[PDB]
Amino acid sequence: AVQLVDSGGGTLQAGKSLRLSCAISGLAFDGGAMGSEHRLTAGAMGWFRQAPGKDREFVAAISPRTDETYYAESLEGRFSVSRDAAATMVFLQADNVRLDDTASYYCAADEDVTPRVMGVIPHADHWGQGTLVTVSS
Amino acid sequence: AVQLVDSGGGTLQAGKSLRLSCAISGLAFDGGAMGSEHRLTAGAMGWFRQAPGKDREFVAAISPRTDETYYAESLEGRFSVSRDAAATMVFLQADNVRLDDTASYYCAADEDVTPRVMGVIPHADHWGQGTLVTVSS
Amino acid sequence: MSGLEVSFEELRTFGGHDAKFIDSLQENEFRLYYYNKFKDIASTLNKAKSIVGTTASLQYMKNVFKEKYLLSEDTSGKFSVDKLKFDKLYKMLTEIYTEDNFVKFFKVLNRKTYLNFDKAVFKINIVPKVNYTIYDGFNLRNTNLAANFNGQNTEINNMNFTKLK
Amino acid sequence: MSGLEVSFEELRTFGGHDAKFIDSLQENEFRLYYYNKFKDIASTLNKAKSIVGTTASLQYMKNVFKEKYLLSEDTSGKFSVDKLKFDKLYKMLTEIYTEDNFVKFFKVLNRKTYLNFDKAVFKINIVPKVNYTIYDGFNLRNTNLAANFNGQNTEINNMNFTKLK
Amino acid sequence: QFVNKQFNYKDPVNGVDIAYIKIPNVGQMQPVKAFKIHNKIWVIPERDTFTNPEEGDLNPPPEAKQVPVSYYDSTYLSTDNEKDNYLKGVTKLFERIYSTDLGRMLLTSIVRGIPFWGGSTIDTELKVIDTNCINVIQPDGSYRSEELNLVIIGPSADIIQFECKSFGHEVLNLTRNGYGSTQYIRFSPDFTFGFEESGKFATDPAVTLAHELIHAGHRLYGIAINPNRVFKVNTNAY
Amino acid sequence: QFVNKQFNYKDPVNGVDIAYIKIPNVGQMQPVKAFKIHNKIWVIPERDTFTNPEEGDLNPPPEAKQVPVSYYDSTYLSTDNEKDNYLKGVTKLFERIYSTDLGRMLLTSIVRGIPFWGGSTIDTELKVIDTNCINVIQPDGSYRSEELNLVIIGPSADIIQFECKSFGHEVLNLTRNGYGSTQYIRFSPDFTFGFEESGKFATDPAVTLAHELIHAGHRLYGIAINPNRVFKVNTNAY
Ligand SMILES: [Zn+2]
Ligand SMILES: [Zn+2]
Repeated sequence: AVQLVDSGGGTLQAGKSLRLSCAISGLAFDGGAMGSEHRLTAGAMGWFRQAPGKDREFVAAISPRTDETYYAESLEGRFSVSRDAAATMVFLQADNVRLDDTASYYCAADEDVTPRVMGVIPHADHWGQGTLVTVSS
Repeated sequence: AVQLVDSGGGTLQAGKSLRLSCAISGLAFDGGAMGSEHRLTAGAMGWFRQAPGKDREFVAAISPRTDETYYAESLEGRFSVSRDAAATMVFLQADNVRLDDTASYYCAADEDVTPRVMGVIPHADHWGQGTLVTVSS
Repeated sequence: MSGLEVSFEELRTFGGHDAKFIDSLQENEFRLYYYNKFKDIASTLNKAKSIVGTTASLQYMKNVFKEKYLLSEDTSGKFSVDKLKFDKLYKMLTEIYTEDNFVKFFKVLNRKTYLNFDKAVFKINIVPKVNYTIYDGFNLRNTNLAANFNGQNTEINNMNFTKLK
Repeated sequence: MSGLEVSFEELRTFGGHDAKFIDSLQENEFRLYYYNKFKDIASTLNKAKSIVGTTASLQYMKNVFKEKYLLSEDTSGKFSVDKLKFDKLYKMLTEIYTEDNFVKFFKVLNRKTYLNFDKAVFKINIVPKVNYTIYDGFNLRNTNLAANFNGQNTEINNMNFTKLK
Repeated sequence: QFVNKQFNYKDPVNGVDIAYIKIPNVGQMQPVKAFKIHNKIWVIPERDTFTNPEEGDLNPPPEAKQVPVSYYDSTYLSTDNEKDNYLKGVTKLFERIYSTDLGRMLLTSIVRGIPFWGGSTIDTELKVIDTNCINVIQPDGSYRSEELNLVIIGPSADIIQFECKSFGHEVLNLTRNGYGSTQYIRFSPDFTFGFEESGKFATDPAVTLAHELIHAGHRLYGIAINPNRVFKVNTNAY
Repeated sequence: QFVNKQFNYKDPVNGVDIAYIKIPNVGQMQPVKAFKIHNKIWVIPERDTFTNPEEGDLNPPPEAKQVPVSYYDSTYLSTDNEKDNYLKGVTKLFERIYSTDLGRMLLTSIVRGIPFWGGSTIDTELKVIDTNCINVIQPDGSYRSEELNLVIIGPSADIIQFECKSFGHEVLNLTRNGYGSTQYIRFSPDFTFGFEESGKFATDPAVTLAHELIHAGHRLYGIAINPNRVFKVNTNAY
């Protein structure tokens, strides 16, 4: 039973630092369908967000067994994806939260698709419940 | 027997002044097909040129019975159309001839189509034989 | 076999590159055809002797159509169709009056083919001179809307473009 | 009635907006269909007892296709098609591998539909690294060709684009 | 200036340029206020629920409209206030098209192309064709049948379906045999279509009205082509 | 790097990755030097005058080709020197596609989708299908029939017609029944098509090769759709 549980939601003032976490469970990240032969060349855990009244847009993702990451050109200098070596948790951090960010954040995970492919298509087999983030004055 | 006879052809050095003339004949310019009721709202005498290896492009035209003129945005500050009150001759003048101009020039005339329409479409029922213009060093 | 299915009328009405799809052959057929139809009208006039309706006299009504069709009239008062005058009028109505040419004259951004499958449809209100003018359309001169057809831009001029569903 | 006539295969192969033309209904029909075809292959394997050709053993060849079709194998060694593994592979081959997506990955300018009626055809030569590279295509980095896809521009990079007739 | 007067929907009728009218080819129908913005050209600020017997229902068809888009709303163009806005809008667009050499020319050609008088059963007699006239009611209850070339009318059920209609004759095809005929254009200056560019833009409504006026020109001169005369163009395949 | 060796057309054969070959489904045909740039993938730097019996004529058809464009030239791809250039060009494009995550994946899927072994008349027996093999000649005159998934070959008469061919079976439809089959792609890295923008551009040849590789993927997995399964989309008319 695959499961994704986002968290870190709430609200903050412009400039405050937010940390988001997502507990994945039910994914072996053992090279997806292809097989163990692909343990290292496959899989992705990342983040997406939806601005109230806007499209679901990709933010960033990291590799489940490697250090590969990928960010939406628009955000390499305002966000940072991380992962726990265990490969059962994903973290999206950001400091100096702008109001441009205010929106709902969702974590995704795909057994066999690189973090880059996950971001460009975009694509992901599993989505998180969604956690709302909203900045103020 | 409508006839158009361009002239003023030859060659010049960059900067020299060129004068082109075209003797029209056989056109009553009396408001074309619509009739005399249109004597003043119709007709056009102008110039076109073709750069060796390039498309036939419009330059400028004047009204056969009025002072209306129209120039290709690209050339109001490098050319000047004129007409003899008789309405039987058209003149294209230009000073400081660039090499950008080197090409074949043709005069056109349409009984019922404003000089502007003649330039934008572009369109003209009668064409001149064509006179070659070429600048040097 | 993939491709598009286009209509002659629609293609002609739009002009532009679209019109080149029509081959030189279908063009002459259409011209000659309508040429003959006009001759038929000229023939119907030459034969008219009376007139119903009470409008005016056969003299007036005949002059009206002599003008509409650019008909040539001789000594006997018999009308005939002039090939050249016909070509010009045909040309005028089918090659000159085109959507594309009108676009060159309004200096606006527009589609490049009569075909469109977009679902974007907006509500507007051109009446107020602040939104749309006879000379600038939406792209108001000496304004930010001025260049880049920003006035026709749904995003930049979102005020004059309520989107529907 | 005007419009376009498009093919399923071609539309699927290109992806992008084109793919939305296919309605949700024709999509499921195509999926289930190919789903069943795979089950048929799984059934043909479960039944195989011998093998001709001299290639290898029924053991090897069976594993090869177990891999090709992402088949699930049980205790009895009987293969079966996994719905989820099927959807992913179908999805992968028909929604992910598309011309449009490949364009997002090469960062190049390209048509927005598989349909094209242009007559512009050029001769080129990508071999020389001065003209075309594995990573930049025609748009060489740290060059004028760099941005605005000037490298793909027929006018600006006329050297790498001899036009034909 | 193409349209002299400046009409205001609420203006009282005079049976000359502002009046209620009836269309002969509609049979039983309530009169509808119209405006003569120019010679041979009228404007009816109403939803076209009469040119076609099968209209009147400002509602969505049984199942679905076989097109990318379609908008419906039966309260559109129902308040005198809206109607006045419609009239002002069509007026401006006309002025806009007129404001160009090409538009002046086209408009001249339209006003000049009166539908031919071949409505008689006998060859040596000219007669008007009923489809090319409208009945203009006078302040006293009379009505004078008038010859016109073009009528701009509001859209039918599908608010965004623009079109150049025309009452066909019994036998002959007026828009294709040289005769020509009164053209009716379903149109709305209150809506427009968008399109994509490098960029989400909107079509200038005058260009749409131009398109329709262009069709009308063809039709008034009976040189239109059967709308069903389509052909095919193949792609370069790969 | 997708293609290890670096082939040079003039390199001497070895019957392993550089060799003359014959295609079973061609019958009588002169062997043609080929190159194995990767597992299951070969390249034949020749004009495809054999996949289809009706080819071989590098000349223009009787009347006209029912398409916007078409280029012809029978001396194209005839000099060993040109052939070497062709080989280098296809090689680079492959590397180009490989250079992306999406391209690596697709290429994995292709090399992984061997055509199914349902060539037997009896159900409990696996057998290769002749259309999915090629005969590789050995330096001594032998020949070993080899299984492959993809072959890139030069264009036929019409130099600019790119396509993903395939030898069909007798009864069943391999590209549509799940089985899949050796795909042949007529293609040329020496030409490209232009298109308009705000601006005269040219399509990047790798994107074209991608398109074809994509078709091939569908076909190798027998999930392709009959190319004749088209439908229609109406415009918004006006
Ligand atoms: Zn294709
Ligand atoms: Zn139309």
